[PDB]
Amino acid sequence: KCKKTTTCEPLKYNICLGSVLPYALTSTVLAEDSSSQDEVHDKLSLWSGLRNAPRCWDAIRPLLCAVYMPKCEGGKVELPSQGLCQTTRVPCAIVARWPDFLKCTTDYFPEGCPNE
Ligand SMILES: [Zn+2]
Ligand SMILES: [Zn+2]
Ligand SMILES: [Zn+2]
Ligand SMILES: [Zn+2]
Ligand SMILES: [Zn+2]
Repeated sequence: KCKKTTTCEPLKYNICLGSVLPYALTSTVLAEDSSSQDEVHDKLSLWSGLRNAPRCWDAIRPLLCAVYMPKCEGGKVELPSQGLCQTTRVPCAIVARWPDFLKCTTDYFPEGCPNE
């Protein structure tokens, strides 16, 4: 439930929203609005407008990176965790009120995952 089968490809960039990613491979399969790593990069640029809400921005960065530039290894991608979603909901409550995020749905944000 914590991983999804997919084809891994090398990361286009080793930076996500100002963080250095320690892993080398990714997939776009979790980013339902994106059909390539090129599109992912453009969507993340749009998300960066949220930098003007600094408390929400700090919380949401690892969630956006876990969705848009997730770690892929062995033909599997890791999903963003329920715990990460629930924490992000509070500082980003006012902002955006992505219904899956607001509800922290358990198919998209599974419980009991190693990277929580
Ligand atoms: Zn490219
Ligand atoms: Zn921080
Ligand atoms: Zn949990
Ligand atoms: Zn859903
Ligand atoms: Zn729990």
